[PDB]
Formats: sequence, structure tokens, C-alpha cells
Amino acid sequence: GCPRILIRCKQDSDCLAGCVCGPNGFCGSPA
Amino acid sequence: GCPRILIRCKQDSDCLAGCVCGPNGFCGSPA
Amino acid sequence: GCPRILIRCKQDSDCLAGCVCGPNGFCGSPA
Amino acid sequence: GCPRILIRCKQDSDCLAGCVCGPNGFCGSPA
Amino acid sequence: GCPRILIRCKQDSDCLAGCVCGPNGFCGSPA
Amino acid sequence: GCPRILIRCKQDSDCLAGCVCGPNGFCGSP
Ligand code: NA
Ligand code: NA
Ligand code: NA
Repeated sequence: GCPRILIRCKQDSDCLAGCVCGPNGFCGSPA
Repeated sequence: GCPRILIRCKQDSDCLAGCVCGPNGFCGSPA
Repeated sequence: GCPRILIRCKQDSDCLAGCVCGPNGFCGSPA
Repeated sequence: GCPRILIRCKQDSDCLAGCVCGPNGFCGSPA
Repeated sequence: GCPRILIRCKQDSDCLAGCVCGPNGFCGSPA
Repeated sequence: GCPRILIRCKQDSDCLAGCVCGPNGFCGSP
């Protein structure tokens, strides 16, 4: 799954492996 | 999954969620 | 001390060395 | 530019390269 | 523009914003 | 002290709070 470090993002490729960019503008797991 | 950031460790609890302290003294995925 | 990177957690072992999982679900110093 | 990881700071040197300490005590891009 | 945190990768999307996955299997700045 | 995340550095200001740029070229505890 996605690391739980808070990282702001605008798109999914901004995030670490396993993550997508959530509607809150942070990297998160895609569940 | 363990995050793939390189983190030096002594013991498993030094590591982020999903990780253990591997043979080579870095955090990594179990086995 | 606990590094001042914001990381969400469920239990203490989710956090980096020096940190515990606070009642707000973020890593921090046991102080 | 400053990495978009949430990191608390009291002064710019607390942050990663490219970053300054913003008005709310987190690391961010200058200006 | 790539943060200088050492992160191992298999593909560019594994890396933070501004980074690509070098032939070295680490996140780094592109050309 | 300093987090044990590997961060490459040229100077101390490249590092997180409590850290300096050590002779190994990485941020560490002073
Ligand atoms: Na831990
Ligand atoms: Na710094
Ligand atoms: Na990415």
C-alpha cells in the first residue's frame, strides 16, 4: 500500500509506489 | 509493502509500517 | 527525539525511531 | 522547488534543500 | 528538482515529483 | 537526533533539524 507520510500531490505520479493522489490533495492508497 | 526510502535500522520498530530491519541494516520488506 | 515529518499511524511501530503513535493518529515524541 | 512532504520547521535550515520555513511552521517553496 | 532522499525504484512513477528512476535504480533528477 | 533516512548532502543546511552533513556525504547526527 501507500506509505503514510503526508505528501501533497496534484497527480498520481507525484506520489510514491502504491499511491494515488486522493481527492484531499494528499498521496494515499487507492482503496 | 515496505516503502522503498532507504532508512538505516537496528531493530524492526525503527522502520515504517510493513517493514522489518533486514540483514544489511536497512528497512525492507519481510523475507 | 522524533523527527518532525508528519506520518499517520495506528501503532507505535508504524513510526520512525524515537517516536510513538499519538492519540491523534500521528507520529510524535513520547516526551 | 521544495519537496511536498509535510515537515515542521522553526527556521529554513530545518528543511530540505530548496525550501524555506513558511508562515505556518512547515517547509515550503520560497515566495 | 528531485529531493535528495535516497529512494529505490523500478520506474519513474515510483519517485517523487521532479524525479525519474535512473538506470541505477534510485530516484534522481532527469536531464 | 537526526532521522536515519538516507539523504545526500553537500552542506549542513541540506539536512533536517538536528543533523549535519557528515564525511560520508549523508546527513547524520553531529
Ligand atoms: Na517503526
Ligand atoms: Na535543512
Ligand atoms: Na511518483
